[PDB]
Amino acid sequence: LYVGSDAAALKYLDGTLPGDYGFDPLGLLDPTVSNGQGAGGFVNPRWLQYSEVIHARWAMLGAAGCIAPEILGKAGVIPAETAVDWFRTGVIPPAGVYKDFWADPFTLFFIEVVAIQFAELKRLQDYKNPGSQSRQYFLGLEGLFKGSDNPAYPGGPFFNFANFGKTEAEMKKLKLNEIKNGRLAMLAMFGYGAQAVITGDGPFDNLLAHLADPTGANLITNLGGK
Amino acid sequence: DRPLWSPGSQPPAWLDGSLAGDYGFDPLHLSEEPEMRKWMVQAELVHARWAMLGVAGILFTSIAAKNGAPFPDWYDAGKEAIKTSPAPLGSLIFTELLLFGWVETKRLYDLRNPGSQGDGSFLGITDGLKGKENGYPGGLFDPMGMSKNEASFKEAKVKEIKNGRLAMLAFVGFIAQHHATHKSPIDNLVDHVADPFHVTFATNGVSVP
Amino acid sequence: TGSLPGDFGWDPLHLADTNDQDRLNNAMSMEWLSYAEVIHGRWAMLGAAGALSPEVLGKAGVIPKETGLTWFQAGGLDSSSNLIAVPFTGPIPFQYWTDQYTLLFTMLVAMGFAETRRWQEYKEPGSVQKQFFLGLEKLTPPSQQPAYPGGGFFNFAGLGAKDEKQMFELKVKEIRNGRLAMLAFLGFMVQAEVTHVGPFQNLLDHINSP
Amino acid sequence: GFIGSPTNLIMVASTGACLFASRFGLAPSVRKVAQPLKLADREVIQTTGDPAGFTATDVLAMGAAGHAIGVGIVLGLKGIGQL
Ligand code: CLA
Ligand SMILES: CC(/C=C/C=C(C)/C=C/[C@@]12O[C@]1(C)C[C@@H](O)CC2(C)C)=C\C=C\C=C(C)\C=C\C=C(C)\C=C\[C@@]12O[C@]1(C)C[C@@H](O)CC2(C)C
Ligand SMILES: CC1=C[C@@H](O)CC(C)(C)[C@@H]1/C=C/C(C)=C/C=C/C(C)=C/C=C/C=C(C)/C=C/C=C(C)/C=C\C1=C(C)C[C@@H](O)CC1(C)C
Ligand SMILES: CC1=C(/C=C/C(C)=C/C=C/C(C)=C/C=C/C=C(C)/C=C/C=C(C)/C=C/C2=C(C)CCCC2(C)C)C(C)(C)CCC1
Ligand SMILES: CC1=C(/C=C/C(C)=C\C=C/C(C)=C/C=C/C=C(C)/C=C/C=C(C)/C=C/C2=C(C)CCCC2(C)C)C(C)(C)CCC1
Repeated sequence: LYVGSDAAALKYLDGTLPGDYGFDPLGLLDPTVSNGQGAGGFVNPRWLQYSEVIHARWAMLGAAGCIAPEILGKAGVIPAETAVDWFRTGVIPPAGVYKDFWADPFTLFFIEVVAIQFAELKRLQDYKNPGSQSRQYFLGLEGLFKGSDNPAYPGGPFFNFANFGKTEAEMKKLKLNEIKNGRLAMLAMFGYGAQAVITGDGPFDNLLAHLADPTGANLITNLGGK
Repeated sequence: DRPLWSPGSQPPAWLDGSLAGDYGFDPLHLSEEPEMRKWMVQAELVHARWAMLGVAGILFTSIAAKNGAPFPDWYDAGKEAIKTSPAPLGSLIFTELLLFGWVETKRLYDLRNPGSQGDGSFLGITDGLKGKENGYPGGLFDPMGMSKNEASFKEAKVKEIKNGRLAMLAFVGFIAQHHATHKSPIDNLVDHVADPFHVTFATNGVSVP
Repeated sequence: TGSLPGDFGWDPLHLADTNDQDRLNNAMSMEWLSYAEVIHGRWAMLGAAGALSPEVLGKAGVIPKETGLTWFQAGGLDSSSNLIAVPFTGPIPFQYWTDQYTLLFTMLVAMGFAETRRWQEYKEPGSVQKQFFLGLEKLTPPSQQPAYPGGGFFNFAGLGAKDEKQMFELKVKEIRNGRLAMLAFLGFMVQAEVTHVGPFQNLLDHINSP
Repeated sequence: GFIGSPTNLIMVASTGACLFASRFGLAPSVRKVAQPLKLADREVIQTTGDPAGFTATDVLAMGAAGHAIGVGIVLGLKGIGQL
């Protein structure tokens, strides 16, 4: 089924994308948008799909990293001092900073920005020039950076070492499920930020509040309404 | 032809059943590369062997403590050990690391190149310290040879890998029991056999809040 | 179409008839939908039977009334950790032969075994019985249709050797009563949620006061 | 805001009246054009199961109009001392 597919949007997109539910009211996948040669603008279908899948993976990792500490700290899996809210770890020092860490948060930020700058710059250079990171010697792991025709799905001996989806149907199902779970986690992280701003508590605490009292703890009661 | 991890499952192409305990339970498609296959086989063998050594030690200490010997529980036994041992902390860890580096580097370089340790480099020993198989050495490590005949050698390989798998399942059971009930494993078994219908994993353990 | 049982054409939401009709994966093929519907219906049959048995058997006095309590209280469906409807969590007033989580672990092990056998038969029929299963592999014969395996274990009475017309009539009666079980269990659980009493109590209230 | 309050009742009534007007002639919508009367237009957006010309932008526009009419009525009645 097409989930709310706007008409006159199917005129330029067929079913090749993983999700592709036909939802494009404003219109950004049109090849008439940013047509020409060279770099062009940022609104092109290749970059749109790439940023969509990267946002999906990052939001999925973020939702996992927002649920796992609070959930495991509600039980005895994670101790109470390390079971802080996701925004009270130190990502926002007004919200809260975990002082009992092995390093200063800015030192961790510098290590993180160096590592993720290496990763994302290699990713960008492979996006501009496919297979380019497999040529220049990096550490001996150049064969792991072979990539593929689609920059969203590089594969190789490391990114897909389970080599799942030998057939095309399994590839299509896996891509559709990945983009679906990523969109679900994008909406999830949206709700997590909204609840963190409004309620000032973890998402599992808000879920437990809604479970205990549906009408007494909901969006209407969150902002003072009845 | 052989029993697998699931009835009707297809064994992997890189798992032909020539290894010990080759039930085909490889759903992450690891050990597809032959060098990776040797690495995974050696890693599983070493992890299993240390698991059953530790499990035998823990079970012996626990049954001796239940019998009446002045032995503590397997948890936090290192604290009373370092309180009683003349060797201080840090020093003996470094000595056992010095002893473990040597044999493990020999094992790693025999895994990379079989027969590399049979050149007489270590005290002129050539027949000993030679790997008969990839993860299975021979010579000095086996004092008496029940591995000379091939059928009982294969049977012993299968028995070794299965008992090792059971023992590392027993080790994760050990850590789960001592994080849930905080009692000795022999005491836990005694509690289970005393009242099986009531002394379960949830009534006494922390597994359920 | 009329080959599938209950092909009345009642599909207003159009959740069926997907383009990718692969039986393996995608969780949306018509054979998979029919299989899931019939096993959900059979589980609804069992749920309705188990939610009607203890109350009316305690009312009739066949079983003692101390154990003939309502289904949600005897099933662990209580507040517990404010989860409303989670089995094997709420405290049951009557002490049983073992702990709740004991047969919850037997739940996990045994039903995982049975469901993996069913999934392996669905993926590749005729291959599950090849492996040794302590002599229990021959108890479940393979079949072309995964929804209707047949054999000695699944058909003990042998009322499946007649012609295909009577078998199809039995199949459509079974799935029609399965949809009736769907409606009955939905009403069961929503009345138990909004009244916090057994279905027999509010059934007697409705009989006395229509 | 409060469930059962007069403001809630009359603004729910206003939103429902706007939706009913958009569904059947009356208020101009996506499929309704021209200044004096309302004439049929192109479907523009697929309605996704809704009969006639009732798409997502239709319900968005008329929900916005209903909320605006409701808040205007509420504040006008509060200004004159009524409900
Ligand atoms: C860490 C120990 C370890 C290692 C190195 C191996 C390695 C190997 N085993 Mg083995 N296996 C293990 C544990 C391990 N296994 C356990 C615990 C079981 C019982 C469930 C089995 C059962 C088993 C069978 C039945 C078969 C193998 C086979 C294989 C080979 C296939 C490659 C493979 O499994 O992926 C490599 C494996 C890993 C990299 C291990 C990943 C461990 C992750 C990181 C731990 C994550 C948490 C985990 C879930 C534990 C949490 C607690 C849990 C107990 C509940 C390879 C030689 C097959 C073979 O060809 O035999 C030689 C075969 O037929 N194994
Ligand atoms: C659980 C475990 C490994 C589990 C691995 C799993 C499930 C892997 C599964 C899979 O890969 C497969 C198979 C196939 C893939 O398709 C799927 C996945 C999922 C990828 C190892 C334990 C391994 C356990 C080991 C090695 C235990 C060693 C114990 C020692 C050394 C004891 C020493 C002691 O010090 C103590 C601790 C305390 C003192 O009181 C006593 C003494 C004796 C001093
Ligand atoms: C009304 C009301 C009222 C209110 O008050 C409340 C409520 C709750 C709502 C209610 C409702 C209810 C309902 C709905 C119910 C239903 C039921 C069912 C359906 C059942 C089935 C049921 C069913 C049934 C019996 C069936 C049966 C069948 C059979 C046996 C067959 C076959 C077989 C088998 C398989 C087994 C083997 O060994 C044998 C044989 C023979 C081979
Ligand atoms: C999930 C999770 C997480 C996360 C994680 C992450 C996010 C990670 C990342 C990571 C990363 C991101 C990493 C990276 C790394 C990198 C590196 C390590 C690099 C290196 C490099 C080099 C070494 C180079 C060199 C060279 C060459 C090659 C030549 C010459 C020159 C030069 C020097 C440049 C955490 C833990 C938090 C928690 C838990 C869970
Ligand atoms: C019949 C039907 C149905 C139903 C539906 C419904 C019930 C709907 C609703 C809807 C709605 C109910 C919507 C709404 C919307 C709303 C809106 C969109 C509004 C507003 C917004 C805003 C943003 C606002 C603003 C403002 C302010 C703040 C100030 C000034 C004034 C105003 C008010 C403008 C169903 C599907 C079941 C089935 C089929 C058919």
